[PDB]
Amino acid sequence: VVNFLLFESAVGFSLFEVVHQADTVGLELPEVKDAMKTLDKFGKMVKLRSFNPWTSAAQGLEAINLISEGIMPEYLKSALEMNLPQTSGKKSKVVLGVADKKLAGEITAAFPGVQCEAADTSEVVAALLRGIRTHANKLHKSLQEGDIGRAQLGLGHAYSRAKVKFSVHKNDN
Amino acid sequence: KAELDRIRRYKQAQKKYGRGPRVDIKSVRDKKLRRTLTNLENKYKTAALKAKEAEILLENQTGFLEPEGELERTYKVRQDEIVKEVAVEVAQKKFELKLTELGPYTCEYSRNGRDLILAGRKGHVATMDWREGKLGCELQLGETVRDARFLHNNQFFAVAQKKYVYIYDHNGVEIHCLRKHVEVSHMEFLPYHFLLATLSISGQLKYQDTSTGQIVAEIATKHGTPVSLTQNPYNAILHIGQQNGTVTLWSPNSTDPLVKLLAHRGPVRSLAVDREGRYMVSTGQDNKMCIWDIRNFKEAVNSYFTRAPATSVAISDTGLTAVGWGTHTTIWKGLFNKERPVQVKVDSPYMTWGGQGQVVERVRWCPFEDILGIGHNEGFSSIIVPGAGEANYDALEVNPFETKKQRQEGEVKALLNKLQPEMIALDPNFIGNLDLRSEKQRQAERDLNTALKKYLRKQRKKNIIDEKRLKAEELYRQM
Amino acid sequence: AWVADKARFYLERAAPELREWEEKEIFTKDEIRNLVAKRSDFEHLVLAPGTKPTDFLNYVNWERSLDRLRAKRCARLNIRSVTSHASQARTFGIFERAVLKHPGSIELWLAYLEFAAQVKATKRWRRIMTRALRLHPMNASLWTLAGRRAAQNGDMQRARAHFLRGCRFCTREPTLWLEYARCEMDWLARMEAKKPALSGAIPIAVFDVARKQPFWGPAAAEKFFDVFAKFGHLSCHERIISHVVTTMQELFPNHPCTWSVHIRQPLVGVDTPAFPKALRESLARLKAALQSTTDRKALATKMVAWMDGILAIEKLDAAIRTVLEHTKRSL
Amino acid sequence: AEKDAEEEELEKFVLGAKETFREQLFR
Amino acid sequence: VRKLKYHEQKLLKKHDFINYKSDNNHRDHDVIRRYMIQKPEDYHKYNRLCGSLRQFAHRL
Amino acid sequence: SSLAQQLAQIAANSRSSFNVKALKASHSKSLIWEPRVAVSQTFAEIYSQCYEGFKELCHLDSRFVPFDATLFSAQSQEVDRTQMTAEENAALDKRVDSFLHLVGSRLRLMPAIKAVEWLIRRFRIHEFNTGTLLATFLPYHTIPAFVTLLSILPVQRIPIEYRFLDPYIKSLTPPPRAAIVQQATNRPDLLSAISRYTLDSCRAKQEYPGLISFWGGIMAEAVNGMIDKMRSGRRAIQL
Amino acid sequence: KIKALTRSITAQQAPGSDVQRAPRNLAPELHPFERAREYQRALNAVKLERMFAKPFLGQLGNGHVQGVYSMCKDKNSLNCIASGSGDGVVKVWDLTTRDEETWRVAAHNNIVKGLTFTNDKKLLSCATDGIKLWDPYASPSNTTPIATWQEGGPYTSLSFHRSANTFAASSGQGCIRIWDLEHSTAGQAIQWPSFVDTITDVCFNQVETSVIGSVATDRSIILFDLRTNMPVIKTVLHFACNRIVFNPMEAMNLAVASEDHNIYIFDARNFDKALNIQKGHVAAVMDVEFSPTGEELVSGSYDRTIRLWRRDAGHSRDVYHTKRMQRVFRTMWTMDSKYILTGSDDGNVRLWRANASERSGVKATRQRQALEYNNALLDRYGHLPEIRRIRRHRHLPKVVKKATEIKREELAAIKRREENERKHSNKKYEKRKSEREKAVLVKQQ
Repeated sequence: VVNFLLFESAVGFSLFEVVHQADTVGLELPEVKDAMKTLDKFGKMVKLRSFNPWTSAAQGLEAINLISEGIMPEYLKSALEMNLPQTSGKKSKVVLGVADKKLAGEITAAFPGVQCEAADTSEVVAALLRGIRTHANKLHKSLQEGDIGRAQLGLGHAYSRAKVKFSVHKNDN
Repeated sequence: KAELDRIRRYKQAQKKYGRGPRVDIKSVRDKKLRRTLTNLENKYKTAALKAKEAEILLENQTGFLEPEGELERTYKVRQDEIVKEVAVEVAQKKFELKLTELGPYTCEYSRNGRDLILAGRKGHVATMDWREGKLGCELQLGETVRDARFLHNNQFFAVAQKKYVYIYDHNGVEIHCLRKHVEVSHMEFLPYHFLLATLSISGQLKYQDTSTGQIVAEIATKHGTPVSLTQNPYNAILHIGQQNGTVTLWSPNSTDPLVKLLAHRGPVRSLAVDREGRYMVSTGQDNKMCIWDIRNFKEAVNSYFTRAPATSVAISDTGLTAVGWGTHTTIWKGLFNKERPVQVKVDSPYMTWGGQGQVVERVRWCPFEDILGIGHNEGFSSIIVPGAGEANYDALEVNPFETKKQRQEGEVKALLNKLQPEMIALDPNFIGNLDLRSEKQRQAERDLNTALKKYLRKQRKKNIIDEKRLKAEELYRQM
Repeated sequence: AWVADKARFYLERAAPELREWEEKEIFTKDEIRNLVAKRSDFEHLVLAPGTKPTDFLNYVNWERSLDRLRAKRCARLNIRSVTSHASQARTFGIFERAVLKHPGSIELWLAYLEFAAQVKATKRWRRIMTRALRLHPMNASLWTLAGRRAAQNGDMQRARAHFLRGCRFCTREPTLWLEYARCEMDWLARMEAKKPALSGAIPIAVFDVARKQPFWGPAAAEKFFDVFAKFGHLSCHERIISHVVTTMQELFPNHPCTWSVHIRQPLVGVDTPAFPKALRESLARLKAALQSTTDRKALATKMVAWMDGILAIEKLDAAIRTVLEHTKRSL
Repeated sequence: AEKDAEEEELEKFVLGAKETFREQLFR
Repeated sequence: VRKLKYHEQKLLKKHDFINYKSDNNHRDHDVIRRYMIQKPEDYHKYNRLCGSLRQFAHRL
Repeated sequence: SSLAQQLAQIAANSRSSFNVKALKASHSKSLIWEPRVAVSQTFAEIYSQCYEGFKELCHLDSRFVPFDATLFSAQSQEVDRTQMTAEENAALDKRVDSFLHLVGSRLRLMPAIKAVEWLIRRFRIHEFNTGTLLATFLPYHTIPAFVTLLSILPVQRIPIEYRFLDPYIKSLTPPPRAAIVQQATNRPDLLSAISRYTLDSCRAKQEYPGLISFWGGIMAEAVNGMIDKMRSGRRAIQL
Repeated sequence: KIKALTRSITAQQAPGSDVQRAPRNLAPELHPFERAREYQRALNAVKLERMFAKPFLGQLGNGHVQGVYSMCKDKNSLNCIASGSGDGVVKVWDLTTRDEETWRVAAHNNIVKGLTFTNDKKLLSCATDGIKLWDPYASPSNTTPIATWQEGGPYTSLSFHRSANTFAASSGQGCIRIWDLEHSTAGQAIQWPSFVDTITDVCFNQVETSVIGSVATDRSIILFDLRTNMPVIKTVLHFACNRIVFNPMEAMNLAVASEDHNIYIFDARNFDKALNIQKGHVAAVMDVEFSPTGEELVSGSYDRTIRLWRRDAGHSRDVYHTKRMQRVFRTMWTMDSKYILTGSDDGNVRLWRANASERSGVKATRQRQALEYNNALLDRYGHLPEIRRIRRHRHLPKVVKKATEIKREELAAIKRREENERKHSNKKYEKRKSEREKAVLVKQQ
């Protein structure tokens, strides 16, 4: 049973709040797969709760080079402090759904009241984040300034160049 | 008090939308049945109340005309005065088609009033969209034409030729001819069942299912050629009107007539019946017309007189009626009010169309506009009359502006909810009532000096001795 | 598009209020037909596929003006039985499906907050403010609206909650930091006028944490001083101003903003014999600043802007006024 | 008159002004 | 009428507006159209004559 | 097909639309907006844009202030011309003819074209006042606004005198002065209609030098061609 | 004062919008044949649900080798199933990936009679060997158990507590014995004082904790209070009961699946009469399980049938069968209360659905409104003859049909013999004892 879920993309990270959660026994069923296909039957499942864009491409570069290595960033901790109900897990918990297992462990260690479900382990949150990645252009378009294609393009170039150190020994042009 | 309006609102909604008296919750002896029936009575009460409260969102207004002065009267109002005083989108609809050389014409609208078909006697059958002014079809057919009729849509129509009926597509390409229906003089299409009911000149009435294509029940009306035929829109029973002067009520589930309302001394010339199924006005060859309550089967008022044997009569979506006699039609307003328990006679007609030498063959109401189409020997003439026409239609049942997608979806839903022809009776809401004989037999198999002389008179004739008769003989000996 | 079947519910919900208005003598039947047609056109425009926040705001404005018109007419016809609660409920419904459809429009979020604050709905206002802050966390205007209304209510702990999460998020621009220092010193002035707090160390702590932010410029610290210099009638105001000046002097030694705060420091709570005394002190600082080695065009533009601010006040002497003009003209 | 000008402005905005449109036509 | 869906066709198995079973596979229409008969009455007159001829052969 | 002829005359004389596609086409006919946008436009959007245009026109010239009360009214958002009687329709025709005589001088300007677009899209002047609208756009027969008006005009609604414009409606090009002058020498009705329009304007003192030069040039060339036609050499025929 | 009704097409579409406006008038003059059109829609709804009644969904993995004689869900999780076969191998399945098993072990020698999940993550299994405990979810897979128990006679079934780490094992010595994990070794043996026959099934009441029901081959049901460790009440029925179960929403109601081909719904406070008697089977009932909503029942029988029941019905809502399904031993819901699972004697665990014609997933509003409208319409007009015969027609296999015809003949013959003995004996002057009262032979404490 999922309550909220994180979703990080190149323009920023947004957390959705699930209402009418997905059936977990009939996940391999054709009617439920068609529901995950169609936006008119998956937007009933997800409702956009919060959005945090980057301030700059330097912050987006730091975001990938923290998230891919596993460690969560301070502004992700900030937005989770802002959006999640402040609890400690003694009598009531909040189930968050995240894509990566190391990020799950760190969010659970930073917030003791938030139980995280990784998409690498749990098939329900895997199918649910898969549907959000499918329809991610239309779920954000009311506050998607511009597009996502050039943002992903420039951010993949910046991430690859920071990993490779390309400009310091490419000079022949 | 202030709650008097509340009690009046509930009485009015229980009258209109209640569809029944009420369930008596005090006589229920079971406890769970009592609380579930109290729950059901609360839900049905708020159902009728919310329907009455949501009758405010109706958009349009019913048209009318009322005389101002004490000398001015409503039947002296000219069509030029109506056209001058009325709006232009409805003053456009008052036209006149001048078709002279091809017989007296016969008008029939589609049941949304989009397209009308008019058929001459000598063959000229045309199908037009009379507001947009385009004709969908026009064809000549040669031989005579008894009656033309639209089917469920304006796609198919059906024409009664000199021998058979023929049904045609939208372009006029003849789909097929029906050979079982020979010499058809009258036709009527049940809209909710998909039956097409044809009276021949021989007096045989055949119901053909239009959707599947098999004739359901050939009834032979045993007496005479029929003079007229109409169709109750509430029961889907057929009021045919004979030549000895009775109208008979027919249904495909019986070879005898359901009732026979005795009527005018001569043959009845025309019939009409309300869309709520309340009242029927008939015009006879003896110059009288008279109206009947149908739910009680008695005559409502005295016979009005028409000054000629009325060729047609057609009553509107509201209370108006057009009775078309000789060469000019007259429209009456208040013949049968629904609210009054005892009806009163109307002194003067509502309005009269002129007699200028064109003999009226058939009058029809356009089903949702406030006009009236008269088909006469000079062609078709549409006049505008303000009081008529249902102002507020329901877009789910029948729509005057139905698009192509809405027409396709509505035709498929009407095909899926076509009613079987055995669901036709005098009261159309009987489905689910008790079989009292079967219930008495079920309860039996669960719980398990003036007549006893005619008993022996009937049982001395068999001549089976049958020990109950031996006991009856000993009883008669003791008496 | 099932929009007809979708708007049928909202029209059938608005029907019994129209029945009450028709059974009273408040709206006549033709006017109620006009209300039915206008609400029907508005609902079939609102629930359409391609819609807009201006369309939702036009419907909100029409329903709210209908409530105001019926209030005027009810007071004129002297009825007290008719209530505005159904109209407020349906206006909240319009706004809730508005913020469902277009959550990324701050004009519609602020119109929702203005409506909920105007018809006395404080708890509902706080919930709407939380949802708006979750959707637009980088919006300094929403954060200051939340913090200032919680301070205006007086829940200073909730105002600090909103403001510290806001300064955690909005670190590109100085705006929310300046507004937080303004709100904390306004709380300090409220604590003084009610007569820790005796030290007033919180704007110094705000400055010390703001020293390492991505907006930390000398112009930003001058904006901090221009916020602090208002409402000087306090206790530790000289402590705060002196700490700002020694911070700017130890960090940006020869900037024209630091020379400007060296000019305009000793005029904290002056309005009056202490006014021209501190003016002569500040003008000595200003003349030393003008002759000193600093970007004189930048410092002169700062001083002619501050001197327009000086010339905006009456009740001064003409010799001082004309020597301000004489020192202005050669810059 | 017994109506405020603000009330007549709200009546012209909310309820419509069809009667005064016909009055402005027939002059 | 639109093309019927799966469940709509299964409920209207015996339905078509165009060809009934009384239309006899539109043999009348096909023969009239092929041989340019300008009267369907002339088709059915020829057909009832051929039917009387075939019952004479049957009684022979 | 005498019945098809009678029904064709009825359908041409009819004025209000009676099916949904006809309403959508008649609402789609506009001057400014393309048809794909002009189908989906309510009468509040059109009134907002065209009332900005009329505000500019009423700030230019002083004498548009009665039309501010009668034609461009917030109540005149809602009035359907086909639902009023014959005398209401005739008084509306008089008001429209007065506005068109008034607006003919400034018709090259986009405020005046927005005002004419309001009249066209609300009161359907291109269908109900085709004579006065076509005559007031005739002195501007070299402009793209005249090309657009010629595009949105119904064919059978044009008067008989202006039926030279049919090839210029079939191929959307502005008609030349040679075509207008040649039809003026051939038909007396077109010359009488142009002269009646400009004299009915000049009696109301709403003249402008473009209209005066237009009428003077076309009546001069039309009387020239008319004399060259009337010359016959036979005495009684030339008399 | 002339005025006629003018309809613009603005009443159908406002210009500038694609919304087809649909004005509605609810007056009954416009809508004829209300009851007849609704009857036709109800008949269409019955024929539609008989067409789209397609209940078989799948089969978990390759199955077992010999038949599935025990299986148990995880009542905390939603996709954790386990099943122990007849050759003594148990498998733990994950319902999200039904392609292969998650964890299997050659557990015992004999058949696996009982099986359960603990509340932490571990699972327990009975046999005639003795019960064992495994950790099926560990980062190395371990085949070896981490606890075993042999003393206490031959065990037959398990049942775990709802909250704590307590569980009760029904043995064959006439006792149940109760362990608490992590601080008990031999457990506490609760028994009826002089009891010999084996206790077949055991079931903790999940609603009311510390109330344990059990059936025994004395054709009897027995209760147990765990708070004061003693038996409570014992009633002898007429035939042997195969399995007891409790209602997960009503704490006091229980159901016994019994060799009388029958399900008896009892009240635990008053064992005088059965609250309900579900009678639809042909061979003996092997397993019964309440839905987690507490309003429906599954019964797997000893012939080849699964029967789905409402709680107040008394007759079958659905019957499921298959030529490949050999016998049925254990049927249980998933915690969705939408799908049921069937452990057969063919070695197969099959996944069926309850509400056989109702598809899952997210529905659009005009889709689920059509389905809810059809269900309400069948609730009203479901008793009319055409609608009744089409909604009751279901294809049964030839053996089950022939044997239920034989059972109807034998029951009618027995009723005729009893009625003739009543009409010609001295029992005529007595009140007819109701059948729910005849369901219980004796009750004792």
